Amino acid sequence: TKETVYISSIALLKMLKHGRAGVPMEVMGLMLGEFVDDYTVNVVDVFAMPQSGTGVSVEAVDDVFQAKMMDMLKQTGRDQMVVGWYHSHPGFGCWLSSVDVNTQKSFEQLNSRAVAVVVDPIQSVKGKVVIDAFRLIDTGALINIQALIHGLNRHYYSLNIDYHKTAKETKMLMNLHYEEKEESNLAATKSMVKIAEQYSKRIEEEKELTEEELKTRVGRQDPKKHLSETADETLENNIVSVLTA
Amino acid sequence: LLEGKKVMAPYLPGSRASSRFIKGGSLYGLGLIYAGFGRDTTDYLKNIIVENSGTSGDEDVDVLLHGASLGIGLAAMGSANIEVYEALKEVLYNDSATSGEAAALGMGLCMLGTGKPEAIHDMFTYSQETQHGNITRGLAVGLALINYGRQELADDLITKMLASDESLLRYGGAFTIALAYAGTGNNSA
Amino acid sequence: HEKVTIAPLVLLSALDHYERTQTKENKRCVGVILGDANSSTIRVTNSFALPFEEDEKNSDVWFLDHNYIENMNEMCKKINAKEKLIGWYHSGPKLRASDLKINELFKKYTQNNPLLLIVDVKQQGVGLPTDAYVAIEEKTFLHLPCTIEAEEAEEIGVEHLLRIRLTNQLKSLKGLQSKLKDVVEYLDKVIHTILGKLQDVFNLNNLQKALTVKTNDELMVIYISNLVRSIIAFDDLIENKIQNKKIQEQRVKD
Amino acid sequence: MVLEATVLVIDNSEYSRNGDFPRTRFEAQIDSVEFIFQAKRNSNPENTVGLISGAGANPRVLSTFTAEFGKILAGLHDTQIEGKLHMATALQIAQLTLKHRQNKVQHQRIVAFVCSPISDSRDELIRLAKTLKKNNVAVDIINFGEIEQNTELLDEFIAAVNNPQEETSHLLTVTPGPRLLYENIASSPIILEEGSS
Repeated sequence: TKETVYISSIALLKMLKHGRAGVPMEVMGLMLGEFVDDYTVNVVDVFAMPQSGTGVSVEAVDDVFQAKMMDMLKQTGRDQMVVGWYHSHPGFGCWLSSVDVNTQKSFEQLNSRAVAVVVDPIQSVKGKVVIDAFRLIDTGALINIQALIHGLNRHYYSLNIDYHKTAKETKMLMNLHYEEKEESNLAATKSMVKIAEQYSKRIEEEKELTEEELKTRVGRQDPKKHLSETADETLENNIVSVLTA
Repeated sequence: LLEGKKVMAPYLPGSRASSRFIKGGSLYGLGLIYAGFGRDTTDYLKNIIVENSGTSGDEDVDVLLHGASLGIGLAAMGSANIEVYEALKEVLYNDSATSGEAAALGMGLCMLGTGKPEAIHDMFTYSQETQHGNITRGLAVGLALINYGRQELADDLITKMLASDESLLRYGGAFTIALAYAGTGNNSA
Repeated sequence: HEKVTIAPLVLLSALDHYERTQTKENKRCVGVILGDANSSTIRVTNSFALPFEEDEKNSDVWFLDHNYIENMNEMCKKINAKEKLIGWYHSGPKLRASDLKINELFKKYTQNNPLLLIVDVKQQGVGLPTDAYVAIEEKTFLHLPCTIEAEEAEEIGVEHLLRIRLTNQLKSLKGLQSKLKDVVEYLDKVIHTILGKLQDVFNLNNLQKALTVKTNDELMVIYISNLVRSIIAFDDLIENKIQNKKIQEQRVKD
Repeated sequence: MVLEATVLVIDNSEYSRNGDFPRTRFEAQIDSVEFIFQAKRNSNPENTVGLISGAGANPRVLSTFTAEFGKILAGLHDTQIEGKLHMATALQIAQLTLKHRQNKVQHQRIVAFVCSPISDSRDELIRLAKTLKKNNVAVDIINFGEIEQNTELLDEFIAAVNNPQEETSHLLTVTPGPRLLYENIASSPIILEEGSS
C-alpha cells in the first residue's frame, strides 16, 4: 500500500525532456528498473516510444524498438526490467485513461506489477515536479483488500514516489551554475563603459524618490517602497566595479 | 511467564494457524511476555529461525522467519548472543524486506550496549551494501542500538551516519546519538 | 563558431554509461551525442552509449560498431526529428590518438564536422568535467566553450538538488598555476613558438596610470545611495512598528 | 554447421591494388567474400562476420557484425587500393571485434585477405596467435603474396594459433594463375568441408 518508487533523475529528466515536448500527446515507452522484494520500484531508465501519430495507444507500444534498444542497451550493458508506464498529461492532475490503465493493465500483466507514471509536462514546470504513478489493484494491500475481492476497482490510486541519485552527479549537477576566470570578473569588467549611465541610473534613481517619498502625506505607488529597491540593486555591480584592479 | 507460551501455543508454529503471519505473529508475540526470559524458546525459535535461516524465502515463512526474527532480539535484547546477531545476520543478509528488517533490529537488540564496531561495520556496510529501503533502514536503528551510552564512541559512525547521503544513516544517527547521549544532554550533540 | 549547448541528461547518463559499462581509466565509455548543430551555437539534446572496445596497449586497436547508430537514429528520428546527429561523446578524461579514427567515422554520419565530447567520469577539476572537441586540420581539433541550458524541466528535478561574487576571483590561480609550470614543463619537457606568442600579451600589470585613479571618481558617486540604500531603513519600520507597538501595546483595553 | 562469429580482413593493398585474377585482386576478393559469406550464412543463418580495413594507412572496420547482406552492402564501397598492412592491428582489432561478437556461443572466426607484403614481427604475430588461441578464435587466411606471403609469419601463425584446427586456425595461401579465389578456397577448409570449431 505504501510503496516506494525510485528514479534515476536521468530517466526522470529523460521523460521530462521528452515529455516537455510531448504535448499534445503523452510521451510513452519503457521504464527500466526492478522490484527489490516488495515496495521497491526502481527506475534506472526509461525511453520514448517513438511517436504514435494516432496518439497514445496500447497498439502504439512497439516491442521491436525496445528489443532494438534493449539489445543496443544490453549492448550498452544497459539492462533492466520494464517497470511500467510513464506519460505526459498536460494540465492533468486527473488520472490517465481507463485505456491508459488498460494499457498498463494489459501490460502490468507482463510483470508482477508496474506503473503508469503521470507527468503533467505543463505543471511539472513549476520548479517542483508534478508526477504520479498509478497501478490500480492490490494483493490485499500493504497487507486495498476489499475492492479487489469485492470487485470493481476504479480509482485514481497513486503509488508513492521517490528517486535517488548520488552526490556524484549532484556535484557535477551543482557544477551547472578556463571558465570562470574567462567568465567572470573579467567578463563583466564591462562596467565602467556606462558610468555616465551608472550615474544617470543613480541620477534617475534620484528623482523617483522625493516623488515617492512625497506621498508619505490603501492604494499606492507607496512613498517608501521603490526608494531603497530602486538604488540597491546597482550596489553589487556598483561595488564590484572596483575589484579587478 | 508460563501461560503466555501456552497462550501462544494454539498460534505457535507447529500448532499451525490460519495465516502463516498469524503463525508468524506468535513468534514475535511470544517474547513480548518473555523478553529476557524467553531466550530458550527464543534460541529455540532461533533454531526454527536458524532452521529456516539459510533458506525458505516464503513470505509466509519469511514472516514466520520475520515474526520470529522479531521476537528473537526481543527477548535477546541486551543479552549479547552472537547467534542472535549471527543467525539474523544471515536472515538479515537473506534480504527479505519482510524478514531481514527484524534482523536489523534484534542484532542491535542483542548487542545493545557498546556492542561491537564490527557489526557496525557490517551493518553500516550492509547499510551501504544491502539494497533495500527497510532492510537498509533498520540497520542504523541496530546501529543506534549497539551504540548505547557509548556517547563519544559512535561519533565516528555518527559522523559517518551524519555524512551519509542516505537519510537512513543520518536518521539512525540521531537515535544512535540518543542511545549514546540519551538522558544527559550533550549540548553539542 | 558553433560553440555548443550542454545537456545534463547526457552528462549524467554518459556517466551512468561509464558506471554501467564498469569502465575504468583503462577505458573511456563512448557514445553518440544528439542535438542539432547548424547554429553558431550547437545544441546537445541527447546522447547515447556506443557499445565499444578500447585498447591502448595497441592504440589503433579498439572496437566500435556503427550499426547501433544505424538502428539508434531510426528510433531516435522516430522518437524525435530534432535528434539529428551532431557528434558523439566518450568518457575521457583525456584524448588518445585512437580518437581521430573514431572522430572521422562520425564525419560520415554528421552534417558539419562532428563533435568529440570529453567527460571527467570522476568530475574532478572544475566547471565542466568536460571538453568537447571538433577536428579541424597538420590536423587540428578544437574545443569551443560550451554550457548548460534550460532544460528547466531538468533544472526542476535539478531544483530538487543543491539544497554574488567571491567564486569569480577563485580561479585567480588556476591557469596561472599550471601556466609558468606549463612553461617549465615544456621548458624542461624539451629540456613552442606559440608560447612566445603567449608572451607579448603578458605586457598587456604595472600598466597603472592616473587613468586608474579615475576609478574612485566613478566609485565616488557609486556610494551616494549608501545612506539612501539604508536611509529608508533609516526611516520607516520601527517608527511604524513602535506606532504599531504603540497601537498594539496601548491596545490592551480590557 | 557454423555457429560462430567471423571477421573478414581485407587488405586493399599492393596486391589488391593489382589484379591477381579478374577483375582486380581487390575485386577478386569481393565476390569471393559473398561466395564465402553465403556459404557462411548457409553454414548457418546467424553466422556473423566482421569486415575491416587492413588496407591503407588507417585500420578500421568497414562492415561490423551482421548476418545477411548488410556486409555485401558495406563492402560495396572501395577502400584505399594501394594501401598497407594494418594486419596485426587489424587482426588485433578483428580480435577485439570478436570480443564484441553478437549473441555469443558464437565462436570467434577470422578470414584474412593478404594483399600486403606483410610486415610484422613473429612474436607479435604469435602473440596474436596466442591471443587468438587464448580468445579461442577460428583463423583462416586468404594469401596470395609476392612469392606468396609464406615461409613467414602466415605459416608459423596458423600453426602458432592452433592447438585444435578450426577452433583456432587453418591456412590457405592463394595461388596465382586462373585460380579463382572462391574456386580455390572452395577446396581449402577456409570454407565448406568442416566449417567451425
